[PDB]
Amino acid sequence: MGRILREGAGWRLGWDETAHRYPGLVGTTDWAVELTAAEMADFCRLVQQLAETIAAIAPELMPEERLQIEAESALLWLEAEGFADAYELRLILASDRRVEACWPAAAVPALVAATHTLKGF
Amino acid sequence: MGRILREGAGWRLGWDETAHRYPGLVGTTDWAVELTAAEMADFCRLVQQLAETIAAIAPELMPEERLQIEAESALLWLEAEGFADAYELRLILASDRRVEACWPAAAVPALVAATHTLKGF
Repeated sequence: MGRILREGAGWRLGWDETAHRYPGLVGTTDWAVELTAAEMADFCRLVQQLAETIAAIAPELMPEERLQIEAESALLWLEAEGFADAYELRLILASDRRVEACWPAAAVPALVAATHTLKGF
Repeated sequence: MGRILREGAGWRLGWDETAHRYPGLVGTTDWAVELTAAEMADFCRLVQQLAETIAAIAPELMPEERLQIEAESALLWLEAEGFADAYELRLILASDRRVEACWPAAAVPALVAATHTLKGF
């Protein structure tokens, strides 16, 4: 898997095999942050894990509580917050230059789908 | 100047003297990125430079062209785009983990004012 930039309404996911240290990229339309291979692997794994936990929640016309689920590794921390049919995703990187990121509910499903298009790792 | 976090509607600016490598912070309400001292010094200087160029433009009820001005150093690149009374600010860091950032026009004046409250450098 060579050099792909994916993008949509409010999100970006990129990968460059040739990059010596920072081959990954995640972002909204307006912000973006570079990631190491280890972090991009973790980003996908944990984003997909959270999405799947949430999708496994039985549906409800109007749930009483907002959901707040988190998954983390040594390299990053992720949090879903909102409702099963509309939740935000927050990211905080642990290493080197730290960055805090956030995707509105509107953008999340396309981003999650985008992470499956990195079929290596 | 010790440990200050400033924040307002759509922006954050922070400084921690005690931090060994990344004492600076700039962000919107939802995204944030850490900066080295050299980069925070550059961020302020260049943001204030752009703001002042723009404020020195004679006013017009409805200008024919959108403005696009940039200032850069070895460490970062900044760009104002829009109109003198309402312009966006974009940032791209050059070193280490690179980050692309952007502040909507609404947030810019308070952020610019915030950079003057780092009266050392």
